[PDB]
Amino acid sequence: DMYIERAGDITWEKDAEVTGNSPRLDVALDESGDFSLVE
Amino acid sequence: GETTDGVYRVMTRRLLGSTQVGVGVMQEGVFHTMWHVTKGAALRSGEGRLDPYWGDVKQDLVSYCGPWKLDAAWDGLSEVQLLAVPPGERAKNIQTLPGIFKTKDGDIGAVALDYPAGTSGSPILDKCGRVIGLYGNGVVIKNGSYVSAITQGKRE
Ligand SMILES: O=C(Nc1ccc2c(c1)CNC2)c1cc(Br)cc2[nH]ccc12
Repeated sequence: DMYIERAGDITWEKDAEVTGNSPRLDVALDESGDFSLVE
Repeated sequence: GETTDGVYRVMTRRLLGSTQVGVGVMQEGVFHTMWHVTKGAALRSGEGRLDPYWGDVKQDLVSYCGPWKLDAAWDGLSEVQLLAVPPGERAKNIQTLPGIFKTKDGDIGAVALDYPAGTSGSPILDKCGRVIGLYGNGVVIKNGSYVSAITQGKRE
């Protein structure tokens, strides 16, 4: 049986850690909601 | 149980100890998460029960107690923050510039941040603190790391 626990407020944080790149990927989405890469 | 707006962990006592299967957003008395987190099962909040209201396996979204309320969208230009809630770890905001998933039905924002699968359902925010989508449905690239779509539902 699944249960929920509060973890925080939803707010923008000034000066948060900035990481990650911005890739442009060609993808396909199937009936089961699964993405796959089209290359 | 607790119905205060905010981010929540989705836990299960079915496996060894207490396991985090995902995350969700409580907004306007409705709990929003990804379909693959709960598979549409009922949830408990304290002594109260949350029943599914709407869901779709292809969008990979589900709402409890009422219809999907989140409708903010990534503007296509600005940075965003993933409010990551990883298993056993404190909620932390991570800022990033989204990439793009190009599909036959249009483009969608994507966040290139890799976290354990039990982080699925963590909200992605704009600079006003509005939830523009949830993190946790995407693809595995050459490196073995994850790139998630910014998945948003429709507010009827
Ligand atoms: O598997 C993941 N997500 C998922 C699972 C099941 C389904 C869907 C998406 C949509 N259709 C059913 C996942 C999520 C995250 Br945050 C990091 C990940 N690293 C590797 C997989 C992964």
